[PDB]
Amino acid sequence: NFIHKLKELKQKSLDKFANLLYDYGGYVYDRPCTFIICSLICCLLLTCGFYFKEHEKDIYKLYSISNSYAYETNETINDFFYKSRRCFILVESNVNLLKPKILRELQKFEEGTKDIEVDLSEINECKTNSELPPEQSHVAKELYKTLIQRSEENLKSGKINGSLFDYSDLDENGKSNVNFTDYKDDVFYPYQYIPPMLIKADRCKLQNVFGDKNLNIDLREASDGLKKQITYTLEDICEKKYGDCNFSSLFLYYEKGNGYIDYPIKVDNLDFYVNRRTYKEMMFKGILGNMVYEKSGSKYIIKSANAIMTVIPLLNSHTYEPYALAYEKKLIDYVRFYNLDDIIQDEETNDDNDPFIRFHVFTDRSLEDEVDRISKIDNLTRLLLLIGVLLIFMYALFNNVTSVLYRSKPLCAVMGIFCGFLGFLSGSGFLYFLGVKSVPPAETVPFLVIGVGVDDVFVILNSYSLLFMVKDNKKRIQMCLKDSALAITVTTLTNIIAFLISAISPFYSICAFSLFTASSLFFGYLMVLTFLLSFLCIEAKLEKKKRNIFTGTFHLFRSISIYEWIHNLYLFEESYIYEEPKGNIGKYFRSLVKNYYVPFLSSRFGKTIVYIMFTIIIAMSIYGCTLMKKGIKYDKAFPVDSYVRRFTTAKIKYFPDFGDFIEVYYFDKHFINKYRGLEKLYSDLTDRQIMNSPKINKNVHWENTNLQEELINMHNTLESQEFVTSVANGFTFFLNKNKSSLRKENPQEFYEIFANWLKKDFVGNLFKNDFVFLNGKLVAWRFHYFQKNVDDSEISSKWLKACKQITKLENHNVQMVCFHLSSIFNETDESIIEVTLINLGITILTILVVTAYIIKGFYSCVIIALIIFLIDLCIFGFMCLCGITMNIISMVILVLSVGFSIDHTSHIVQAFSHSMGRTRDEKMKESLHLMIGPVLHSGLSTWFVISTLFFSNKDFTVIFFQTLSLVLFFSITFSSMFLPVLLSSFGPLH
Ligand SMILES: CC(C)CCC[C@@H](C)[C@H]1CC[C@H]2[C@@H]3CC=C4C[C@@H](O)CC[C@]4(C)[C@H]3CC[C@]12C
Ligand SMILES: CCN(CC)S(=O)(=O)c1ccc(-c2csc(Nc3ccc(C)c(C)c3)n2)cc1
Ligand SMILES: *[C@@H]1O[C@H](CO)[C@@H](O)[C@H](O)[C@H]1NC(C)=O
Ligand SMILES: *[C@@H]1O[C@H](CO)[C@@H](O)[C@H](O)[C@H]1NC(C)=O
Repeated sequence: NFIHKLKELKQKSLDKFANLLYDYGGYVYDRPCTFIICSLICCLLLTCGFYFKEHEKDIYKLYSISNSYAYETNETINDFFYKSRRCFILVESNVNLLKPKILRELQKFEEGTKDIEVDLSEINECKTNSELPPEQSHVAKELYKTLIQRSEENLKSGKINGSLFDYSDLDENGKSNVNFTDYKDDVFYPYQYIPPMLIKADRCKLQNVFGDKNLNIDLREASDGLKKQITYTLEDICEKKYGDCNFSSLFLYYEKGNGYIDYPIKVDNLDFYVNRRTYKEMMFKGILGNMVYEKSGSKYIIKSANAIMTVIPLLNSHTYEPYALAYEKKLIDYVRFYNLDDIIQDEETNDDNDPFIRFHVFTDRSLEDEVDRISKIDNLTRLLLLIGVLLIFMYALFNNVTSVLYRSKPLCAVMGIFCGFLGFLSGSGFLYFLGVKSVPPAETVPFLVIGVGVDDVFVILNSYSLLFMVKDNKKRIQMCLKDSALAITVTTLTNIIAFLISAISPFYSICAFSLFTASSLFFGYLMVLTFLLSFLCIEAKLEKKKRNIFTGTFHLFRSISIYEWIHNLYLFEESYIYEEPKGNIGKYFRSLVKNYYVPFLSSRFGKTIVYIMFTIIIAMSIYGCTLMKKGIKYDKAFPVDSYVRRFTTAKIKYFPDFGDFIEVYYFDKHFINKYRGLEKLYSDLTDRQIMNSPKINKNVHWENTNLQEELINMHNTLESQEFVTSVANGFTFFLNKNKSSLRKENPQEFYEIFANWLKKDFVGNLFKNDFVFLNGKLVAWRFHYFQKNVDDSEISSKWLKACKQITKLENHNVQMVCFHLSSIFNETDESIIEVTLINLGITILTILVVTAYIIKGFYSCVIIALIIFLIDLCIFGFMCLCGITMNIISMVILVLSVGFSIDHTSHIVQAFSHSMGRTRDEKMKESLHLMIGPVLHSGLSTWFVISTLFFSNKDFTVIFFQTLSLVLFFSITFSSMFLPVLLSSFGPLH
């Protein structure tokens, strides 16, 4: 019942679709020019949507997951801690930079950095046309006023008395829409600390940012010239150290006459030196690079150093967000354009090359700026696209031009390339009309689309090449379209399905890439059906009139089943319609396949050769699967010549120890929840469930001696790690300095002693900015440590996880969050495996269902599934073997590999099934002779368009090219060599 009825319905539907396409081709043949002009007009109207093109530049949006826990941690850190923007300025040289002349020049360079002036007209965030002051909640404003008043009063008083605070454990709700009464009695230590989330002042008023300048200007209500008159310098937005700017540079040694530039520098400690005159700290390890010293006379005498680093701290608050964002920009223009080669020319080098001195810069603005620059498509990508288009045009012309000119189809190939390009343009325009923003990966959308947009073309030509016997050109075109309609529709539908399923991934970059590719493929399919088919009709009319393109242009200026046919041909071979005419489209290639390749495959020697070769390939794939690596470094997304990558390379070169600045934070859950109230498919929610335990980070007694000893042991363990070079933990210093005083374990005593140590001690004065006390209880704190830089992301993620394990203190319900910039990318690399393993399964199931709906028989579907699984296994094994890691690009291409390879596999299998040969060998011969041309062409075209990406300056594009080339190579080999042999051996017969 079910088997009969479902198969009957399927066959009836397929036959009706074929007849509909037959009649559609018949209708198109009468109106080719009308279809051409209408399709072109529609494509241009859709392309007009490029005027609404937008780029997505947020790194979190592009690369992070939707519910990334790193995003939540960054939000918490910014809401409750005072971070400072850090501008790094590095200077490299094959010449030692410690000579007095170069030192004087670099001092002038630093003074120039200090002397940069920015006018208020450059503050793009105050343009008199924005709603920049959103409404802050009323209770928050009242609390901010009360807290600033209390901070002023406490700072004036300068007394620490924890006798009035309540030290009892908080309730589950935090007790001993939010009411101001609960918040109005909060006392914060240090007294100048107020939660940065509460500092929401009018950013466009100069009084809120520059009190000293005494100007009362509303930038949203000020003219452009009036704002341009007023200027500010570095000193107005720079973090202060004893009043002066808190510069971290070599020239702190010479400050206030402590040392002299001409004389050699002598320092009593190469790790932490305090300038006696200025009382300012300085770490020579972080400043100087390839440092060479003497260590004589109980001190260290530094002779040479081939690198110098300077760190400029800028205030990082809401009100100071734009101004710094302005100054940093100018700072970059001051560094990337600075030249001091004149002095360098004379001095002796290290590498014996021409002497050199290069300045590098890195800011928090730099990554966003580089992403913005990358978002626009560069000239190199356009040149590569042009070269790929030229290659595919040459290949198509070479295949479709033969000895006889009027039987050739060059115009069809050219218009097929044009159909691919127009489909890409129309799809991109439609999605821009829908509002989807263009991610940088979309730069690779054109190539791929063209690489697919030609495939259907070849298939149609194949059918039109096989129907030379039909004298009626209109009926010939109708039958050609009838034969090729199911194949073309299934191919495009499968590609669209694969890309749409890929678009489900949480990362917006992949979602946009897949959406653009799917829309472009759909519109390219429509263009193939109309624009290309009309040109096919025109060239068929010219062929019937026996005039080629040139003669036709001159005159215009003057003015039966194919399987049955191949079976009959092979039966006649056992001894007008059987023999192709001279100069046919695919005569020579089919002759080569039938005369040489088919006898090789049918021979026993060919079969055993193929079996041995593919056994070796599968074994190599398994061994590669054994060598599996995961993760890609983020900077690979940028070109090597970008100043960010150059700065990173240099830093790694001259400063191996100071690789990553990992920051470890502890937040009290009750405090965080109390102060947050003022603001008002994929289950890989990693690093979130652990931190949400009901009994963690709540009312932790820091006065406990056991907990302090555990903290000391944790610090020692963190120092013991090989990948950790230095640790800056103020809590450890406090505990080491004071042990007898803390024996009482009294919470009030602990609070008072910690406050006094922070307020009075020199090291405490340094660490004052890393601790938050509310109502006499330490509610949040932090420390930092440096991690060796490594080129492998997987080992870096392992180090971060080891650090998270070390910071865990389950005995006292304490776990500290470890954070870094690379944490987001590590989270993405950890989630990509699960995301891909889900998407691949969903894609495979859907594609198998779709192909089983169209493939005749059930055993053929099993063969197709086995071939698809083997192709995927080989692709993954060789991508692991070739050093490609399991990253976003490789995983997405692995997902799409099913949709790409199913086309060739289905072509060969359906050609085998529909044939009427008696033995398996005859059916294999017919299947090859019919559909080995299109299968080879549809892969060679895609690879020819893609190959130009091998020279792309962006490593992500290179990985894309490599993985796609592996996919295409394995699909072609398993569809043209392994599949025919497998069908000859065990293929179905009835
Ligand atoms: C002389 C002995 C007894 C004490 C000196 C200890 C040294 C190694 C410690 C104490 C103070 C520490 C600094 C305190 C604060 C900061 C700011 C932070 O953004 C980076 C780390 C940095 C710069 C720390 C580096 C290490 C440091 C300099
Ligand atoms: C550092 C901040 N970034 C995180 C890496 S990012 O802004 O999100 C970012 C991400 C990627 C690129 C990029 C350039 S070329 C490129 N080819 C590419 C081609 C095809 C596919 C499927 C993919 C994924 C990529 N992709 C550029 C920037
Ligand atoms: C703290 O305040 C209480 C309440 O007035 C007072 O009794 C105590 O002496 C104060 N402690 C100090 C050190 O001033
Ligand atoms: C504000 O008032 C009550 C009484 O003090 C307080 O307990 C509660 O937090 C608030 N009431 C609400 C939210 O209904």
